[PDB]
Amino acid sequence: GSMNQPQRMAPVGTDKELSDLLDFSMMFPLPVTNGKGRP
Amino acid sequence: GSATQSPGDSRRLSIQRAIQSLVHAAQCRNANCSLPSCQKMKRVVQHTKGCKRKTNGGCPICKQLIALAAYHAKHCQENKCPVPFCLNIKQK
Repeated sequence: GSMNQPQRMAPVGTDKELSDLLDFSMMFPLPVTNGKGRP
Repeated sequence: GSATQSPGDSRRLSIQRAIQSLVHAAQCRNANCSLPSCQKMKRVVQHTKGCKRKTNGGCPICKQLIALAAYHAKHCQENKCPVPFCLNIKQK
């Protein structure tokens, strides 16, 4: 187990963009930008 | 002994660090950095400079970046500001 490791950047275009978006989404909190019907 | 700060304060430092990375990478085109934050941030910053798709709607990545820069532009009237979004929000 724990063999596979995530690659540094990708030329795919969109998959690498949502991966970028992920790094940023965890980098900052920001407002939820929703009403949020959750406890 | 908590060192957790007020919820508004703690989220303010972390959100400012995100902006400071956007500011860093906007000025930073050098290869002298090898840290992960700079690599992904320069990727997206040089991208946003060559991305008409962001105003064309079909790019959520730049939607994140303009969200930092918008909140930041409300307080920052800097005309010499590194962030291209920040100007294009408070000028237009």
